[PDB]
Parts: sequence; structure tokens; C-alpha cells
Amino acid sequence: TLKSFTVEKGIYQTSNFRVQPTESIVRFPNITNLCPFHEVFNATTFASVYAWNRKRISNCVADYSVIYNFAPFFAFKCYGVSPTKLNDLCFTNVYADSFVIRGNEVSQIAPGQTGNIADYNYKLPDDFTGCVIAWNSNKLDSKPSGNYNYLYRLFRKSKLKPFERDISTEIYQAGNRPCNGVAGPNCYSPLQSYGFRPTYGVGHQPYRVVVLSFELLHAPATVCGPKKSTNLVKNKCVNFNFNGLTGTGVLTESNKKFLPFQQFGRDIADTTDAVRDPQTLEILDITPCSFGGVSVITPGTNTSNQVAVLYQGVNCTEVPVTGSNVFQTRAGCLIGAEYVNNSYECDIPIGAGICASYQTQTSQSIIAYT
Amino acid sequence: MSLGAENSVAYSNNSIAIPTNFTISVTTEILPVSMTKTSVDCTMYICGDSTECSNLLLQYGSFCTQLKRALTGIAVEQDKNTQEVFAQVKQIYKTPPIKYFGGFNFSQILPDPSKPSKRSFIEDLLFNKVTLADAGFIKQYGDCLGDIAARDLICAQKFNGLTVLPPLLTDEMIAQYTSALLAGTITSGWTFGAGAALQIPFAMQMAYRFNGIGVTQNVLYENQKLIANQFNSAIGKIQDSLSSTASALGKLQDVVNHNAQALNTLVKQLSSKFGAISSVLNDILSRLDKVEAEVQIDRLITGRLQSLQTYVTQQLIRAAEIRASANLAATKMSECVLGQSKRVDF
Amino acid sequence: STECSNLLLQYGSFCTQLKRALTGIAVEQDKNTQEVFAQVKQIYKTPPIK
Amino acid sequence: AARDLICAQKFNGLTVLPPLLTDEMIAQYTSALLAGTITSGWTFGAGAALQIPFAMQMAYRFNGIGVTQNVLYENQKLIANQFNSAIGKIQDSLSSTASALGKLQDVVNHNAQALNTLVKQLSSKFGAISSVLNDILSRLDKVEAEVQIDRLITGRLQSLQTYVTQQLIRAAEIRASANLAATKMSECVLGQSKRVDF
Amino acid sequence: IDRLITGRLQSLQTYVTQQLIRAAEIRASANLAATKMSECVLGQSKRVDF
Amino acid sequence: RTQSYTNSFTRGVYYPDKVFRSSVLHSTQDLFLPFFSNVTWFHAIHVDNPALPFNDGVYFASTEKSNIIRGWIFGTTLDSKTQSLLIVNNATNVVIKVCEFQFCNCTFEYVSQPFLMDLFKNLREFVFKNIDGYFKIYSKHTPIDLPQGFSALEPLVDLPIGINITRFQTLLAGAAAYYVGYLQPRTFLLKYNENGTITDAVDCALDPLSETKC
Ligand SMILES: *[C@@H]1O[C@H](CO)[C@@H](O[C@@H]2O[C@H](CO)[C@@H](O)[C@H](O)[C@H]2NC(C)=O)[C@H](O)[C@H]1NC(C)=O
Ligand SMILES: *[C@@H]1O[C@H](CO)[C@@H](O[C@@H]2O[C@H](CO)[C@@H](O)[C@H](O)[C@H]2NC(C)=O)[C@H](O)[C@H]1NC(C)=O
Ligand SMILES: *[C@@H]1O[C@H](CO)[C@@H](O)[C@H](O)[C@H]1NC(C)=O
Ligand SMILES: *[C@@H]1O[C@H](CO)[C@@H](O)[C@H](O)[C@H]1NC(C)=O
Ligand SMILES: *[C@@H]1O[C@H](CO)[C@@H](O)[C@H](O)[C@H]1NC(C)=O
Ligand SMILES: *[C@@H]1O[C@H](CO)[C@@H](O)[C@H](O)[C@H]1NC(C)=O
Ligand SMILES: *[C@@H]1O[C@H](CO)[C@@H](O)[C@H](O)[C@H]1NC(C)=O
Ligand SMILES: *[C@@H]1O[C@H](CO)[C@@H](O)[C@H](O)[C@H]1NC(C)=O
Repeated sequence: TLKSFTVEKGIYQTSNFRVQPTESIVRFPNITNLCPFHEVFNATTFASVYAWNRKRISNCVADYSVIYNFAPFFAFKCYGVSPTKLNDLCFTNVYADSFVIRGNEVSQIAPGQTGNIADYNYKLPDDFTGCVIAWNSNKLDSKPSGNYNYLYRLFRKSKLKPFERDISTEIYQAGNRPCNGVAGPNCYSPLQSYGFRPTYGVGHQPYRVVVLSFELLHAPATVCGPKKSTNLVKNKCVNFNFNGLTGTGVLTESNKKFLPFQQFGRDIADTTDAVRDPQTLEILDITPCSFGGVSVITPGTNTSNQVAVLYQGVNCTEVPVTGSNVFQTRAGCLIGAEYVNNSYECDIPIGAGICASYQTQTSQSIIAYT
Repeated sequence: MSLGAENSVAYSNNSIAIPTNFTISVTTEILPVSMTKTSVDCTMYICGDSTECSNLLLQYGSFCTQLKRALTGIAVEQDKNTQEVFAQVKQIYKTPPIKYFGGFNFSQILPDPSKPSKRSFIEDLLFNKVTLADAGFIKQYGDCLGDIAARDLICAQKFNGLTVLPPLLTDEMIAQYTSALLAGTITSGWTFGAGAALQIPFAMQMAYRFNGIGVTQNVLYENQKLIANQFNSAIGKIQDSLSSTASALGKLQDVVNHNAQALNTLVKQLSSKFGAISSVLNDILSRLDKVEAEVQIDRLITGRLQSLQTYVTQQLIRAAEIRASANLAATKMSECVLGQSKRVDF
Repeated sequence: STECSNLLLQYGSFCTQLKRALTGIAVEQDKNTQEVFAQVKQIYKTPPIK
Repeated sequence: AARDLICAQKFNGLTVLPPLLTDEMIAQYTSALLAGTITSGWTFGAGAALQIPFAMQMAYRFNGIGVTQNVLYENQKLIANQFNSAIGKIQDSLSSTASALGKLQDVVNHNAQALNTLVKQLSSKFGAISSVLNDILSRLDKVEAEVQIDRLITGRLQSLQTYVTQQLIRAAEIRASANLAATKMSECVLGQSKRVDF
Repeated sequence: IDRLITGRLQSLQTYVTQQLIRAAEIRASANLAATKMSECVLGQSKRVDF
Repeated sequence: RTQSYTNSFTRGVYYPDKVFRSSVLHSTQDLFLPFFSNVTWFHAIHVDNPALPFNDGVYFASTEKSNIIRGWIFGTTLDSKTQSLLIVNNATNVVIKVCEFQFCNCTFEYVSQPFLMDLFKNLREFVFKNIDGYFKIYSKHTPIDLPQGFSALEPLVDLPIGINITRFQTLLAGAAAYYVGYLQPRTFLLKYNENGTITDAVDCALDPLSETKC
């Protein structure tokens, strides 16, 4: 610590001590159903972009490693979560939005991005936490004579809500002349038709887009991964996994009167204080296990090599471990130095009226005194 | 606002004003000496039981060696500040069992054997009007395991690596030093600060002390009872003023309040995101992959390190102010308790 | 700017510390002037004869 | 037409608060102290004001420094003329020389220069594309402008913290000087001092 | 280069702030030394324990 | 209609989240009912303006002792989607539907005990919010003009309706009285006691004393 080979007489603060965890426990809900992605990715026809299908998937087990075998997509874009860690933590419900778009419009399905399809057809929120999948559909959604199945909206009076669907077709009034259902010179139809040909370039090609949206907890978890649960253990500093909430500490039965809609508990520093167990409805409060400071009390290196250790603030009937002498102090406890009933001047100040010194005993020892 | 009452001195070049009577008064001056000794663990405050965040913290400089060195230099300086102020006497003096000091009472400032803490009555009043928190290691690192439904900020400060060290001199030894100084200055006067103690009757060293202000010593010996009654009445009025008003000790309460709210702000700074996606390292490690969580952990490390540097700089400035006040208190103890001062309004 | 304001509240609570420091400095300067100059109980007046 | 520095530092939230005591109140305090010192001596600093002729007060002052009081009453006119010439000489020295008051002018220059540096730090880019927030908000989308505004926020917050730390250090130095001035007012205006070169 | 510049600027600012605080402490000690030289070498001192 | 005006006092406090907090003072900015605003009475007698503006969240209160107040008809005009809750109080049928047109079996079904369930007059307080396509319901009955005091509201139901709502009406299927107040974005300072219940709050934009307290 001192980066030196000779240590002068006194008390120094070296590295701290921690109580290491013994085992690990994994906790997950009581649901064994399988999530049905087989009616989402392959289908005869997809919904239009102005009328996009929303599928709620909940109360099942989602294996995200079989998504790559269901559609030929080059990448797997995500915001707020990694693609590789989708099987580790778990959520409340997952939402699927499947629709077809053009080649220009792939980039505008993004948070905080405007354009033509993002502000009139489908708007994503700026705090979107989910994944976007896009893939080519040349041999599935194209015809040589022109595929006119899908439609689009391009004129609107105002902007768009995040996650809003517009179905009604009304003739736009772009001028002072009233329309009244007449598509005249100043009135136009709000929906024209997509035209797809196989002779177009790659920037106008069909693209099927599936958007998976997540919700970060705030509710009892219903969709979770294939991680196997483990039986509970108490009064031991262990590593816990409460519905994807990881951490290390000791768990105890508590007496905090949780309301029935409450699951977590926050401290001033916004850390998790108490958790409701998902399998059995009971409360456990999390405490970090024992730690503290280590102080080294020594005389000079040329004098002797005897060392006393002071554990700062620790009532050391709980220390898992160093001589045969243990002395309690208002600053902690002292190991390696014996207590005497005499009184001298203060040589090495420990604290709370206690000092230590290297003195003869008959034969040489480190003693502590008032 | 009003500057004061309007007055005009009737000055003339053949007129003088001379007093015929006096008044003995006892005033009270409050002085801070030491502040709270604190210790900060960087590794557990910044990251906390995290291998990846610790390895990213090692990629920075030797910032935390500097912070720990500065906090240790403050913590030694507080004990030095107490040692210079209170330990100005070589030998612990004791008062005789007979307490007739020429008619002066001296019962409310000399210690009593009934109390186990060996503090006098006015010291008990001074220790009662300051609601002090974080006196040292009160919890002893096991009181927070006994979870209470009303959680206090002390366990939250403890569980983030922000510890408070106890002072070297306990309050029993401070009371013993104060009792030694009082027993020196009652039975001997200013002689115990130069060499050994020189015994002298109290009504004679009081007549010595009237000679230092230009008053002849017959004034005491013809008015001893009136001066003793005035001193006893002033002592009783000081006792009543300390019993009634609790806002007189405002200088010592701010030393507790500043060092409580600084640690409270340092604890509350852990809940900020600092531009990242979350304020919890476990959720960052669980959600993201390695490369993006490196960026998020870097943002949290930079924010928490800047907060720790701000706290350390504020503690350094406050420790400088406390050291200046402690030097003033040591000079006041050396020049006024151990002698008699001719400096005006000192 | 409301975007900079949102990022500033998302950043932290340094600004309350800065405001407290500057307010303490200002109260300290008022105390300095009051301590140096106001050491007399009554506003005396010189006689007209000089 | 030509904007001064006061309006430039006023428009960015850097305001200046008035002192609590106006200059008339400070002048009244010093006038009261002078009147008490002339008509009373040191007796107005202990209890109430005791009137005394000024020749007798200066005789007491000579008895303070170890000179017997018969020196004053035989040399009163010479001492009065020497004091009048000394006051006139210090008046002419204050009128002519302009560099004697370099301590208060340094305080004024330091505060004005610190505020000018804090204002001039708003023109820096700190690695962003522009130093104006409206140009970034009108030239980019949300995602990149969040990064640019974050860079500008970090730079401006670091500059503000540097200014606050410098103000705290200067406040500590000024408080030490004010404590010394209060001690000099208590020990020398309100009574005679036996400390050498104080 | 931007990351290295930010780190080195933070280190330099820490060094300058610590040097300023140490300069204030040394200035206080030098004022005490000048007072002791004026009051004890150039004349006798009546102050106790000075 | 008989629109009568009164005062709201300090009412409409609800839990901003679903986490536990004890002996803390927490500041949240959300869609709240401001302190000392004017809620409007209603006296609908059947022997009725068909437009109540939503204005980004609504606070409902009822002092009736039976099931006269049935449900709510959230939507806009009659041009697209526009149908909503059909709450009835026997044991079940909390059905919410987005059926098209047909004013004056489609998307969702909710089962078990309905929203209004109470037996010394009771004041049922409801908060209806719709943020970013998420539709949220708060409900609490209090045994008791509006009384003075604090009583919090608990969350019940979140929904992915995803529609734009600007017009509503209660279902009265004769005398009735229901309080309607409007929510605005405001910041509070909620006080949590030792048991995790809100007992006092301060609106940070009412008067400068509350601004100082915040
Ligand atoms: C000087 O002042 C003291 C008060 O500080 C006077 O003492 C009081 O005298 C009156 C006269 O009857 C008594 O009633 C009081 O009880 C005395 N106060 C005490 C003893 O504390 C004293 O008389 C004055 N001397 C004079 C006027 O020569
Ligand atoms: C000295 O002061 C003490 C106060 O500590 C006086 O003791 C009190 O005297 C009153 C009589 O008016 C009693 O009512 C109190 O109970 C006493 N308090 C005690 C004994 O703690 C004492 O009278 C004063 N004088 C002397 C000569 O000792
Ligand atoms: C919930 O978990 C327990 C524990 O294994 C099990 O006995 C029970 O059948 C589960 N409930 C359901 C509905 O599967
Ligand atoms: C979709 O389902 C069909 C029939 O069930 C199957 O042949 C096909 O492989 C599946 N996947 C794709 C990508 O079409
Ligand atoms: C330390 O632990 C023991 C055993 O639980 C207990 O009796 C004691 O009060 C504790 N505290 C101290 C200061 O010894
Ligand atoms: C509510 O009624 C009117 C608004 O039309 C308003 O002027 C009045 O002050 C309000 N009454 C209150 C707040 O008690
Ligand atoms: C909701 O509808 C109204 C009128 O139909 C429209 O003006 C408004 O922009 C829409 N969106 C909102 C309030 O977000
Ligand atoms: C918390 O609950 C206990 C349990 O009876 C009760 O005694 C106490 O009054 C409650 N506190 C509050 C503030 O309601």
C-alpha cells in the first residue's frame, strides 16, 4: 500500500475485508407455457402499416434462440437491451407488431425520428426499450403485375401519438373549398396504393418488420426464460436472482407491511431494500453482509516485524477468521495486542482513549492501553 | 433598520466624568474546535461488489489514493486541533475538599462525584442543547441487521462505504482537562502556566487582578461581599440563560449540520443516472452486453468520481476554517484562562 | 431550452450545492461587514464646538 | 449600440446582490466611532462614554507609552502643529499617488475578471459542432443533439464548478482579512495597544 | 485524444486546487511568523504563552 | 344538467408507482389534481350535454349508494373505433370493447370482482389516465361537500387500448350527483409514514409558501 520497503512506526489503513458469498439462488415464477411465435413470423399475409396488428404475448416461456430459425433477417436491432441477454432477465409482457414497409422507411422506425411514415402511420416513443427485426420479402410479397394489397397514409391534419392506430379514410381538406366526400381539385384521397415490382432496385424492395416491445418490471412477471428456479435460503450472505434482479446479500423475514400491489422496496440511494418472493407470497429484506475497515499497527521495520490488526467498527464475534488475543474497543477490536492495566503516554493513537506501543514484557510485545 | 440609539457626549474642556460604582459581569463565548472525522471507501461507493466496474476503475489514475490521503490528513488534523486547545497543562490538578474560595460559590462549574461522567452542571447543559448525531461507531456494524420499519440515514451512509471514525480524546478526558484547568486557575492564578503551581488565597489573587486594570486593591477588601454576590448572581443568570434559550449554541450545531448534510448529499448522489440508462450496476450488467455496459459503467464512474472530488474539496475548505477557529480558541485559552489580557475586547 | 433542462435534471444535483455555496458566501460577506464596522452601541455625535 | 460587460453578464443569469449596509450607514458607523474616540478615549469601549478634555486624554496616551505627562503640557502647540501637518501630508499623499489603494482595486478587478471569464466560457464548443444550443436543436435530430447537448452541459458545469471553488478560496482569504481588520478596530481604535508594529 | 485530454485536465485542476489550499495554509503560517518576529524579536511580549 | 360549482380542497392523491417507501419525502411530477381547484357538480334528471372534454386525465368522484353510475364511454366523435368500458355491478362483466359506431366481443374481457364495490355515506374516488397508449385506472372508496383530509388511491388496471380520447360521459342507466375534476401535469412532495402510506402532500405551484416547502 505504501509502495515502500521500510514502514515507519504507526497505524496505516490497508485494503478492506469482505465476507464472500457461499452459494447462489435463482427465483422465477410458476409458469411453464410456451410463447407462440409460430403465428407471428410466418403468415399468408401481413397487416398494412396503417392498420398494424398488435399481438400481446404473456404468461409463457419465450426461448429467443429460435427466432433466428423463423425468418431470414441479416441483423437484429435493439434499443435499451442487448440481443444476447434476452434469456437472462425477464419481463412482464411482450408485444409484437408485424407490418410491411418499403426500403426507404426501414431507418425511420426508430425513437425520436420524424419523416413521413413515422409521424403519420406509426410513431415510436423516445424511451422505447425493445427490438426491431426487418427482412427482405421479394418472393413473398411481390407480383410481376404489381402488388396492390398494402396501403399508406400521407396526409394528416396533425401529428401522431406513440403507439396509435388510424383506420378511418376521410377525404383531406387541403384548402378553403369544402370536400364533403368529393375528391375534387383541392381534395385528395388519404390512401393511395403501394406498387411493388420485381424489377425494382434494392432500395424499393419489400421489407417485413416485426417490432418486439418490452415493459421493464413494475408488475408481477408473467413471461420469463428457461432458467431453473432454486429453493430459498435465509440468514446467509448469498447471491440472489429475483426476477432478473441480481445482487449479493443476506435475506431475512421482515415486518414491513407491503400493500398487495407492491413488489419492491427502495432506499434513499434507490437500491433494492425488500423483495416479495414470486413463488410464495412472502417478504424478504436484503441486507449487505459484513464488511469494514482494516488498520495495521506496527513499529518500525528495523525494530521488529510484529503487527497488530484493528478491525474498524466491527464487533468481531462475527469475524470469520490473526493472533490469540482479542480486545474489544469503542473503535472496533484489536487482534495481536494484549491489554494492560497500566497507563503511559500515547505512542500509536488507536482511538477512543486507546493507544498502542511496543514494549518489553519480561519478551518484546505490542500492548494496548488507555 | 436602526443603527442604534442616538447619543451625544457633553464634551467640554474643563469637565470630566468619573464612575463611583461598578458591576461584575460574566459573558459567554462559543468556539468550535473540531469537526467530524470521516472516511470514504472509493471501491464500494463508486462500484460496490462489482468486478467489471472495479477493473474499469483501475483504468483511471491514482485519484482515490489522493482522496484517501486527503481525508486521512483531515482526520489526523482534527485530533491535533483538540490536543492543542485542551491539553495546555502538564499535570492534572485537583481541588481541595473545602470549597470556600473567599465567598465565591464555584459550585456550578466544578465537577461532581455523583455523575459517572464527572461533568459539572453547566457542561451538562452544554452537552444537552446540542442534538449530536454520528458520534462515532454507535451501531457497531450489527445494529442495521436489526431492521426497523423507520429506516434512518445512518445505515444508508454505512452501507455505501461512508464511515465516521471516533475521536482520540473521549469527553471524559476533555472534562478531566477542563477540571484540571479550573482547579489550576482557582487556587493558583496565572502561576500554573509559567512554572509549577503557586498557592494563593482567592481574595488576594482577585486583588492582584484588580491591579491589572488600574484599580487599587482596597476596592476589593472594602467591597468583598458585594463583588461575591454580584459574581454569584451573574453565574446564576448564565445558568438561567443556558436553561431557557436553546439557540445560543448556534455555532456548534452548524458543525454537526454541515457534516450531516454533506454525507446525505453524497448518499443521494448515487441515485442519479449521469446520462446513462440506469443508476444500478446490476441492472446494467444484466441487461446489456459487455461493450455497451462498458460505456454505461464509464458514465457512472465519471459522475460518482466527480461527486466524490467535490465532497473532498468542500471538506478541505471546511477543515481549514475549523483549524483557524481552533487556533483562535487555543490563543484565547492561553492568554485569558492562564493569565490576564490587556487586549481590548479580546 | 426544455431539452437541455430535461438533461440537466437527469444529470444530478450539483446546482443545489452551488446555490448553497454562493448563498453561504454572501451571508459571510454581510457578517464580515457587520463584524468589522458595527462595534459601537450608540451612534455618538460630535459637539458643535471644534 | 455598444453593449457593455455588465449587460452581457446580466443576461446569462450571473447577477450581483447589493450589500446589506449602504455607504451612508457605514459612514454613520465610522462617524460614531470617531466622535466616541475624540470625546471619550478608550472609556466608550468598556462601559458608557466618559467625557474628558482631549489634552488630558493625550496625556493619558503619553503615560501609556512610558513618557511622563509634563512633556505634553509644555509642548502642546508643537504636538498639535505636528499632527496637523501629518494630516495634511497624508491628505496630499492620498490626492497625488494612485497606487496606494491596490488591495481594494485588486478585489474589484479579481471579481470582474472572474465573471468575464465565466461569461467568455460560453463561446467554447467543448467538442460539439456549435456553441449555440438553438443551432444544434435546429440542425440535428434528437439522438445526436442529445450527445452534443451532453458535451456542452459537461463543459459548462465544469466551468461553473471551477468558478465556485475559486470564489470559496477567495472568500476564505477575505474572511481572514476581515477578522484581522475587526481585531485592529477592537484593539487600536477602542484603546491603546502595547503590541509592537501592530 | 478527447478522453486523454479530459483526464489530464481533471488531474491538472486537482493539482492546482490542492496547491491553492496549501498556499492559503502556508500564508496563514507566514502571517503568524511575521507577527511573532514583530512582537517578540523587536520588543518584549506581555502575552501569555505566545 | 344543473352545473354547480364547489371546492376540491386537498384530494386526488394517488400512488405514483408500485414500490414501497417508508419514512421518506418523495418528489414526483405526474398528472395530478391541483389543490383548491373547482370541481363541478352534476344533477342529471331523467323525465344532458353529450360532450365532456377529457383534457389529459380525469378525476371522478361519487357519493351515490347504489349502481346508478355504471360505466364510461371514452372516445372521440363517431368516425373511428370509439367505444369503451361497460362496467356493471353484480359480480362480473367488466367488459371493455372497441366496437365501431352504434351509439344513441371485439378486443378485451376482464373477469371477477368489478371496480365499484362498497356498502355512513361512501365517496368513491377514481382517476383515469391515458399516457403514450397506456390506459391506467386508479380507484379507492373512502367512508365519510368534500371532506378535508388525505386518503390515497391504489392502482388497479393498466391497458393497451392505444386510442385517442377527448370526449366522455358516465352511464346513468331519477336523481344522481357526480364530481368531475380535471388533471394537469404537476409536481408534488408526497410524505410517506412508517407504514408506507401517503399521509400529507404539498402542491409545488399553489402559493410561494408551498414553493419554499418544495
Ligand atoms: C453599587 O451597585 C450595586 C449593585 O450592583 C449596589 O448593590 C445593591 O444595593 C442595593 C441598596 O439597597 C441593594 O438593595 C441590592 O441588593 C444590592 N445588590 C447586590 C448586593 O447585588 C450597591 O449598593 C452600589 N453601591 C453604591 C450605590 O454605593
Ligand atoms: C451555590 O450554587 C448552588 C447551585 O448549584 C446553590 O445550591 C442551591 O441552593 C438553593 C437554595 O436557594 C437550593 O434550592 C438548591 O437545591 C441548591 N442546589 C443544589 C444544592 O444543587 C448554593 O446555595 C449556592 N451557594 C453556596 C454557598 O453553595
Ligand atoms: C406453483 O408452484 C408450486 C411449487 O412447486 C407447485 O406445487 C404448484 O403446482 C404451482 N402452481 C401451478 C398453478 O402450477
Ligand atoms: C411457417 O409455416 C410453414 C407451414 O407451417 C412452414 O412450412 C414454414 O417453414 C414456416 N416458416 C417460414 C419462414 O415460412
Ligand atoms: C458485541 O456482540 C456481543 C454478542 O452478541 C454483545 O453481547 C455485545 O453487546 C456487542 N457489543 C459490544 C460493544 O461488545
Ligand atoms: C371555480 O369557478 C370559477 C370558474 O368559472 C372561478 O372563477 C372560481 O374562482 C372557482 N371557485 C373556486 C376555486 O372555489
Ligand atoms: C386527438 O384528436 C384530436 C381531434 O380528433 C386531435 O386534434 C389531436 O391532435 C389528437 N391527438 C392528441 C391529443 O394527442
Ligand atoms: C402503522 O401501523 C401500526 C400498526 O397498528 C399503527 O399502530 C400505527 O399507528 C401506523 N402508523 C400510521 C402513521 O398510520
